[PDB]
Amino acid sequence: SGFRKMAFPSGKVEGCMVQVTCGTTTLNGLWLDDTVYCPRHVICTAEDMLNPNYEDLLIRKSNHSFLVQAGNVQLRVIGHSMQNCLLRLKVDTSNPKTPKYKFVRIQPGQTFSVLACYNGSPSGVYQCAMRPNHTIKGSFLNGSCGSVGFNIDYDCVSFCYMHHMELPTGVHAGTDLEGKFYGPFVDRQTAQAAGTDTTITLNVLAWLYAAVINGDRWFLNRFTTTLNDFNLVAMKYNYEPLTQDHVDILGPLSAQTGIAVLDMCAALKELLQNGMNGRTILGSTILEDEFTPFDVVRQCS
Amino acid sequence: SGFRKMAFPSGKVEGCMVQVTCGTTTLNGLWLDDTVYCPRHVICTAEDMLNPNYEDLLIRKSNHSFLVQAGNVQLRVIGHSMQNCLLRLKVDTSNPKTPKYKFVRIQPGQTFSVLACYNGSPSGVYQCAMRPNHTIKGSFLNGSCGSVGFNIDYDCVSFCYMHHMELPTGVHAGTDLEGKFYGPFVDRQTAQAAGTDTTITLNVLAWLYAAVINGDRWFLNRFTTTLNDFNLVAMKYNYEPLTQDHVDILGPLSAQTGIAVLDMCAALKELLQNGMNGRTILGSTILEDEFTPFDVVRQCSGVTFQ
Repeated sequence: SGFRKMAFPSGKVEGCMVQVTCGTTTLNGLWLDDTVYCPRHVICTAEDMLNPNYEDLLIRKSNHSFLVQAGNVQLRVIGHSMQNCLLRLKVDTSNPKTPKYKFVRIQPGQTFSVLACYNGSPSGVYQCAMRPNHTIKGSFLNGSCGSVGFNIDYDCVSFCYMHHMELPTGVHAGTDLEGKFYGPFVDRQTAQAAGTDTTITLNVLAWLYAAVINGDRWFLNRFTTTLNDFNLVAMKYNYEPLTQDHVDILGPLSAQTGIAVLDMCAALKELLQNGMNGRTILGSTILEDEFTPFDVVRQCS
Repeated sequence: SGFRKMAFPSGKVEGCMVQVTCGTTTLNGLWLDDTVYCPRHVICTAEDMLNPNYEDLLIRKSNHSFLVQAGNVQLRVIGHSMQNCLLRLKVDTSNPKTPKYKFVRIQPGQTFSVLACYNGSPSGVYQCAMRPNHTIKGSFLNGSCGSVGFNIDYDCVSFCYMHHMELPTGVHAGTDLEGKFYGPFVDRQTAQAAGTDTTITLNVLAWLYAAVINGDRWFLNRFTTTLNDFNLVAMKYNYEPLTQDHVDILGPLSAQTGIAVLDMCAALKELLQNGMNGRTILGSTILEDEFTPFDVVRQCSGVTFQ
């Protein structure tokens, strides 16, 4: 019983974190086998970032200008190359703490854990979701760049995010582990801005099933609705439209609570139009959307 | 930027989690050097927890009856004893992943990270607080017993909680690592229930200071209050009485922001009596109470771990 914003255990990732320094700029790198991955803008100064040319900058660097450090110990860089917005550094020794891993690109609406680091040292872990506009609402002070986001399935770490930038509104932007940005952002100081965000409807519905599972059910009602009718209301409140695929995905939770998906949709429709009237659900006075259906099933069953 | 509730990196604790089994009863244990700690009620298999004389069952149990598992490896139990509500198992191997650690008993209101575990394997990590009524609002399923709560200071792991049980309201009760329960609770089948709880005033104030530190300061006003007048109001909203000791604890955040504690109390008084008017504080619609003053300093000034 109970329900918490829960992160994956971060141990397997902790053992891969390192420090990468170029002149006066230091950030975090990810050390897997004999390769260290970090954001390429490690080779920039605060002034280089106005309009950097990374090809220009990188050619003026040698293996020797990169200072990589695992805790106290320096690692010898014997190769370097760029892969999109990532720098790859080869080191002359392999990380024995390297876990079973893959690099995955996630979709908006999906969640993952972040291991915030500074100077190659793990500081904290938290769970978040990839907003529909491709930003993350993160907790990232300066020097956190290079920190990674991940999921764990069985004994395998799926890396899905590396932190690169903070945007004018205070939200965060980054890449997958191939250096490709989520969203239309770039690694330079531009007036770039995130699109208007939306509420992840599928996740809200999952969260309401979690509430019902934990005994919170005042918001339920006798009505049912059609998908079309629900979408017309949801979209008026800046909620993502719901699809049949998304209804199908809520199936197990529906079965577990014996509340039909379209009945739960009718409940949400009423909450949207009426408000909560000070009341709370699972302790919150607003509808939460950073839990996926699988997250709910995992925690509640 | 951005502000979020964060757990400590759990790696150093993951390396200490094992599986402890007696008969059909399996739960989690904490493996430090050559000792494994787990809830004593693991010997109840699948025995009614009505009125068991743990002493007796324990005197009857053999070393070979405990199945301890660390990964694919079965640890050989070579000794066993009881320490209050905990079982201590001596094994033939000192845990190679033992970090620097200490056992501490925490105060109500204090926060910690919990590594939820099942069958000895870590499944998830979250941050929570010891409620004033001596329970935690955790997230636990069956088989989570033995999961631990902890803080990390530099390179030292301070273990402060081991999970024992769930109460009728869905909240949770457990012990420190000496095996002494938080609250009046016991590890047997009884009519025990959580008492009425309160909002951790010290933490809300710390959180308001965090907001200001982060440039979120709309709720500040130009008035002040006495401690007594603050308590008269706040206690009507089910807040814990604030003491002079709490006021002093907030001192460093008061100094950093230049806002006297009683001045911040007046803003909170105004927030309680008037609501927020749909506005947010640190992106939150409710007054957060699971961040301590030290949590705020740590996250805003610094801070990493070895």
